[PDB]
Amino acid sequence: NPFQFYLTRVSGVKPKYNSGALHIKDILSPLFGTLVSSAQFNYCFDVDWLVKQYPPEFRKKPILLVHGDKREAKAHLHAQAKPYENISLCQAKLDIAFGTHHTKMMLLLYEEGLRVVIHTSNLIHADWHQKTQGIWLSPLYPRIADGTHKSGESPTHFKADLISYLMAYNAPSLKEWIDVIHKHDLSETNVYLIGSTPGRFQGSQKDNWGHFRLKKLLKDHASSMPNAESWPVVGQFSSVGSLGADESKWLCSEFKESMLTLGKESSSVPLYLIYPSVENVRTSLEGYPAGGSLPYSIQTAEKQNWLHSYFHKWSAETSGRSNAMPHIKTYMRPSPDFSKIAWFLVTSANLSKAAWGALEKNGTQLMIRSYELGVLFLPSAFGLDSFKVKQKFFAGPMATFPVPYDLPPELYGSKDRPWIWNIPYVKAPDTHGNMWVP
Ligand SMILES: Nc1ccc(C(=O)O)c(C(=O)O)c1
Repeated sequence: NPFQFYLTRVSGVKPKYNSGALHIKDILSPLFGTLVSSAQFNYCFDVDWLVKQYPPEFRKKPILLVHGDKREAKAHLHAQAKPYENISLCQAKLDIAFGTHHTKMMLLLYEEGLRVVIHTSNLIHADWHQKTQGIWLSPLYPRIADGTHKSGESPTHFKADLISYLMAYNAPSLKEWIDVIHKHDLSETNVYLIGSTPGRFQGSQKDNWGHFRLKKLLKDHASSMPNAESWPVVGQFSSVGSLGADESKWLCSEFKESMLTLGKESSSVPLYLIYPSVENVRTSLEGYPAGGSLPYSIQTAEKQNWLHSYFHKWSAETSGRSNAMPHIKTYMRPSPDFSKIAWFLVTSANLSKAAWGALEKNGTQLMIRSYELGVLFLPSAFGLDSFKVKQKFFAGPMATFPVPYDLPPELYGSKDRPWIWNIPYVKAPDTHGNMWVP
């Protein structure tokens, strides 16, 4: 496979469903490279646990934690890291209210080169235990010889784009990592970076981030096909923001409009949203506690009941993960019979304006509250017109893309409800014998 898209290991499924999966200990193993330094971008950290995931011989190498915590949360994280003299911290500025540092990324500097890992898991035991999470593994990027002048750039512009994402933090510890990236050859990269950073973007900068970044890449690097209006959009996520009083406010007016872009020229496109039902969570490996990582509040949900008619159950027989609740986020463009896809995105971004951006100032400014990061797989970047959908995620041409859940998505039944994490469920017990009482 050329895609280097992986799922995390899930405890309790049969070995055939973990054979091609990766645990964090696999990613950090010496087999992946001889570690010199690393940066861990994330939201939530268990520092004691995190250091134990590095190989013993690498546990004193410098580690930078990139986070968004403030005030007492920030103090708690520093207290976690204080016992480890090799750990430094970078507080990402969040100068727009209600923003989050969501991005999940590892920068791994080795004696042999550099690796970038863009993934969906928090750095805590539970996120790697029994959840469906996604990982993109970069190639081992070699160092450019001292005195040699080459760009090290890929046809997808990944090197400049990753540097641009890091520059937006305006942080000295990340300028060090920018200088590291400058010194390496990233030309083999076949994915496009799609990032979000906090700000208000107008003019040229509008296309740099969020859903306008996606739109720009689809305009420039995908082509429209006949009957494109019949190719659905699929979005799949672990959290939902306030989207407005009806679908015209944001979901179908700018979000869907960006996602249905194909090619340069100028809607009844079906929109499928995949988000665990209450029954999905109850019967999951974790049981109701899985819902602690699906943070859709009743205050948000009761303002947008129109949204739930778009919702489809989580189902992942293809990867043996129907009972491993999703914390991965993915977006893609399948054909009308779901046998091909025009593109696939794995990202930190949930279904929210904070993550993707919302237009302001009479449509001239894109406002983003949060840091997000994902990678886009486009057929053109692999010399293809479309991707065939892989029939079984872990089965055996290699030009078929490993979609990790079942197609077509299945609409909620009349008795199903979206998982809402801060109301009780006491009708039926979960797989551990328990109810849910927030
Ligand atoms: N405050 C958060 C809300 C939602 C999520 C999610 O991704 O589901 C996260 C996260 O895991 O980073 C953090």
